[PDB]
Amino acid sequence: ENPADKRRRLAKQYLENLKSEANDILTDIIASRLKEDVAEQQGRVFRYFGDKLLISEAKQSFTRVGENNLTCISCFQPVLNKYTFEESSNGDKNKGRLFAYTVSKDLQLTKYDITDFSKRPKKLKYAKGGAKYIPTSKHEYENTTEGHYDEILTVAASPDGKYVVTGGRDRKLIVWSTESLSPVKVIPTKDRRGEVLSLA
Amino acid sequence: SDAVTIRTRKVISNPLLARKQFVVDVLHPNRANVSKDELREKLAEVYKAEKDAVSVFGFRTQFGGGKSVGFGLVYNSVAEAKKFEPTYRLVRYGLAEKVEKASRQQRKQKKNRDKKIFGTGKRLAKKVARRNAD
Amino acid sequence: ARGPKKHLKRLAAPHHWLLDKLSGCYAPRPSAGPHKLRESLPLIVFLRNRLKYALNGREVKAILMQRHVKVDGKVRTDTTYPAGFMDVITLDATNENFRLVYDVKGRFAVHRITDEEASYKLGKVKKVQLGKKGVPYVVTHDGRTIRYPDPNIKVNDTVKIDLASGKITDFIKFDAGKLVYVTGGRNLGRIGTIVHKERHDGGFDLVHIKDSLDNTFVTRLNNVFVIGEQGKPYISLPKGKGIKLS
Amino acid sequence: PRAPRTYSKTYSTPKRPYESSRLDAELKLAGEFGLKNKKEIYRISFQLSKIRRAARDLLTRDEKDPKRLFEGNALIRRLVRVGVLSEDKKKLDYVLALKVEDFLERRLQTQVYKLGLAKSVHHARVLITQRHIAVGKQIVNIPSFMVRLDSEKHIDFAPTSPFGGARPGRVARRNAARKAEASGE
Amino acid sequence: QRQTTKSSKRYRYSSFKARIDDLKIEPARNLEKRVHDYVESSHFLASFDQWKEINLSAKFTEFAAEIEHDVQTLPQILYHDKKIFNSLVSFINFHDEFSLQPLLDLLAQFCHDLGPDFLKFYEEAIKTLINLLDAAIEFESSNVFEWGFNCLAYIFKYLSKFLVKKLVLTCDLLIPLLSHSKEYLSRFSAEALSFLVRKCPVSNLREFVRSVFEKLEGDDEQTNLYEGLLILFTESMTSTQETLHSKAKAIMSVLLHEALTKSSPERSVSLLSDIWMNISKYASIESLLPVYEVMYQDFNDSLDATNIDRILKVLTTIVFSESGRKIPDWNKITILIERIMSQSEQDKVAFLFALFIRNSDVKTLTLFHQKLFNYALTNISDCFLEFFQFALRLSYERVFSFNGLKFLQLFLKKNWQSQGKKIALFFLEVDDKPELQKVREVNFP
RNA sequence: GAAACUGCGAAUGGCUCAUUAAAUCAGUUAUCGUUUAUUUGAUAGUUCCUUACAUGGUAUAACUGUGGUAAUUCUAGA
Repeated sequence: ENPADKRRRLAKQYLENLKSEANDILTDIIASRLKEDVAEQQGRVFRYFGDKLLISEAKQSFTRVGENNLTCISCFQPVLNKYTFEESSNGDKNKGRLFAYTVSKDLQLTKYDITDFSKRPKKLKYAKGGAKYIPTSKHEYENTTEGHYDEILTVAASPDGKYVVTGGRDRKLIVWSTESLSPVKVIPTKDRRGEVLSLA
Repeated sequence: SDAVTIRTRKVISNPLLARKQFVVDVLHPNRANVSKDELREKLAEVYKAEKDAVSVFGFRTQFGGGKSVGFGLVYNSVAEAKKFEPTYRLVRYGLAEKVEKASRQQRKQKKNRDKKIFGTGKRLAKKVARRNAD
Repeated sequence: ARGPKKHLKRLAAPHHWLLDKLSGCYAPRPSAGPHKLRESLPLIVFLRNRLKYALNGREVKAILMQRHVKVDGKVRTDTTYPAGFMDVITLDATNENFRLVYDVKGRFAVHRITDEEASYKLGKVKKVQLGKKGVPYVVTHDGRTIRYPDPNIKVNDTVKIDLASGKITDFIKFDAGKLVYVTGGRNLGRIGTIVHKERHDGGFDLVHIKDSLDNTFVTRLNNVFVIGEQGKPYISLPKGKGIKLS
Repeated sequence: PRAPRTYSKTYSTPKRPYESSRLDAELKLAGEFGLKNKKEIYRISFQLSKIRRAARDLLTRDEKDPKRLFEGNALIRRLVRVGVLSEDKKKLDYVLALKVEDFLERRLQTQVYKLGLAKSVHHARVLITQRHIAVGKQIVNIPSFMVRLDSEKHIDFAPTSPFGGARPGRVARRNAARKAEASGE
Repeated sequence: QRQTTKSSKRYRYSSFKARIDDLKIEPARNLEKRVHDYVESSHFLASFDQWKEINLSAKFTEFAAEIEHDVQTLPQILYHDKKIFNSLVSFINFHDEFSLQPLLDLLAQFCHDLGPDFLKFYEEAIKTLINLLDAAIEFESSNVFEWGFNCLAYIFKYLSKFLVKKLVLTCDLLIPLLSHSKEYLSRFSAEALSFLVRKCPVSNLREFVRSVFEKLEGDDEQTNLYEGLLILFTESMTSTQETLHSKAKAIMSVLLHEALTKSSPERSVSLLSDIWMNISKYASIESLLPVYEVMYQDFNDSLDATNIDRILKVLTTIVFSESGRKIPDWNKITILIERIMSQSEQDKVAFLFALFIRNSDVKTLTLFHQKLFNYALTNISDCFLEFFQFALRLSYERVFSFNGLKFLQLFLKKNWQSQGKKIALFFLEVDDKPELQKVREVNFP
């Protein structure tokens, strides 16, 4: 009933899982795992799978798309917090559903599900621009038409799994929701030559 | 469009006066001149001290605008604040009270008059009172 | 004037204090004390202009009356106390000891110092004498009178002094080949081994010093201060170890 | 009982102030670079006179004298950072051969007109002092700013201005309010 | 005369004893922006980062090196439980003030995180704390006392339910600090354990009261333990600013029963009396009335045993405490007096009767003064003259407006041959005063 | 915590250049030819020696009261 005791309960379940995974690995270690899950925070390279990889049998799969000229891809991957212990994703109907967001010169943004590592990326949803989002002034700071009207060029998905933000040659930068692809906010770059090239 | 962004540099933990002294860089684009009250609330939220502990002063907006650089102090308690702060800054932040005194000329003139009176005065007052009573 | 001065103008102050010439008219006249006027650092200059632990003289008063500052083992509360050369200034809440010692550029220099090195202090035996009741004493360069010294201690010889008992731990003679710090004059801060004491009678004995890049210069015996033997300074020197360059 | 701040005279009248060749010289310079003053031309000529006198004395001193090496290398690198002396002319002889046209070309209003944010030199002057033009992040409104090379690449319109950024000026938005009210009636 | 009218200057001297006498314990009476309760990535880690910024001392720097490599998160704490605690205890035993502040704060917050698993380190944690406090006596520092007892208050508050369940072992631990021979150690330790006593429910409270009365009879020779128990219970009852509360009336009922048992020591009954004295001096009658109801109730429950003198002790304390300004109804007190008299069917009776004559209300004395003097004349027969001299010394004009002379005459007629020397001594006393002329006027057998 | 006694300071600071032509002053020396509040460091058991040291004695201020005088930071008697 107390938040400190709730944190202790989640940490105790986490430690049960650690001891069980140490036993299944056995079929020191837990201290090293805890030091790792902290050692993400320090700025030194630690993830050392540089030779465990089997590239010679890495299974490849091309998927042809409909639109022309994909411009960028950014894939959202839910992780687990170490401070609190719920998850990275927002909803409960997601539960770690690997998502991908692709933007293409055809002014199309598309979210795929990529949760399964054997099947193909399944196109969940999409949103397309067009010429009806052309600003009526064209000479002002206001550029806040709810769509994209020319050459989207970069995408990036937020780590909290709520937003994905796209930017292109139209000198806007739009943040869309991740479910309905609805544009929740649009920020002009407020510059005549301020085209957005790359997000991170 | 607008979001005031506070950053601090040169954070010196000074444990002699029980405080942390730094230099506050405020970025306020499309805005002007964020209040010391707002800065003290936000610095209290950042540094987990109380608004009565936090103190700031000496802010200076740059040419063109959009940035004002200043100075700040965060004591380790409101008790250390009331102990080491100057009285004018406690008056600013509402902790102490602005005391009421007469002007410099009035105080110095009362000093000179009382300097010319010797003793307590009351025996002289009785003497001159009966003197004018004759 | 009809008596002793109590004020010091800003431009009248010693140059090595690095006092900037606009923040007022007066500079902290250092009170009478162990060290001379033109080679002393007041605690207000040290705490405010150097360590930046204070912003005002009222904050220097707050620190000193809180009794944090100790200068050679003892608490000082006068804000213009003349903390001089080869001094130990301990701040307890900050856990720092400072040996005050000159830099190469001619200015004073904060030297962070650990406890085992702060526990003692050098001192240039400068006047050895025979006092009342027939006891001998030495007068070092900071007024410290130490009765009953070793019989071999002479003028111009360094004595390592234990602070917490005020006693003489040991001493370092004045011969050619010792490590010599220079304290006054043009070359102050240039640590070099002493080559030859050119000795005149009634004049001033000059001293030929040669330092690690085998450069040679001349100073006076008043400015020479012996530290230790060849390559073995008893104290820890500041960065650069006292070498003037190009 | 303060210490005296130091001041210094920045220009100096020449020897013969009335001379037809020099009058037409200053007319050419003022009309070509958009200046306003013999005061401005004497400012630049005084700086150049000081520079060339220092360079001449360092010439007369001995080669590989440390005074000459130190002060000459410092003078050369300061001029190179200003941009007046090019990279491949890093010598005291070219420092002797510099001129006022080079310095007035490194001024800021000439750089704004050359980069093409303005139609004329006078238009550039007006833009700078109307506070439209920033060098990097800093709004500059001094038409005698003497840019360096990196700054010369960094000159642009300022984010406060109606030209490279935010809301239109009072003339434009007052006209717009007038037309809105006139369409309302 | 402590410093009452403050001066105009800003820095007083404040000697060490003055600072202790000003000092109190309850941080819940205190309040601020608590950093550890404010930011919640981990309590220990939040406090650790704040103290790493604030404190620059050698001892805490070394501790910071070690445990900063260890802890950065909650499972790291939950796994390396023992290493952290042994390092903390190592430096607290190193006993250095400049580092003694943050390690005490971290001990509190470390328990707060490690809650119900702390109960194996808890014992030797308390041991190192009380060793620290006795060392603080050796180096006087009000700072160290305030920190250490705030750490004890925090540990009690964080492990409330378990120590409440196991209350007798906690006071068995704190008795070396509760009965310590220094007024401020007994005061502060009593305040902390008093907070736990206020938190405890009725059954474990009854057990604890029985145990502590047995321990007081064990420490019959000790008086400072008695004083510590007194200040402990009186703060548990008085804890608010002017109003004792429902936990205080429950505490009073429990103490009343377990002191009016036939096994409780009469020294413990005196302790109950002093508790009631402090409470009557502190609180106001509106907040006091239900406690009065509880006391009268328990009197009427257990008035009939071999505890009649014990009841008389508590009742003398009640009627003396301040005055009628705290007493609701001398009529109910009168009913209790007649009950005790009829049950008795000595010296304390004389003391009670004199205190009633002096302090009670005249509107009730108008109808009780007959039965009062008749009870005195019957029961305390040889003692009646001592009672009468005490009454005349306390308040003569009350009995003189009442019938002192007539009852004295009736006593002389009933009995004169047993204590005629006492009669002579009484009259020998009452000659000199010029305020007993009616006693000079009274008649003889 | 007023007043007054006591201690310290009021000899520094601020202004002006009237006087002074080996005088002041600048650089250089000396005190083995002297005084020095303060600051800083050291420093003084003297045990006895023919007939209170758990601690001698006087006053005076401020104050109470009686007054003088045109008047002053005047002061008298008790």
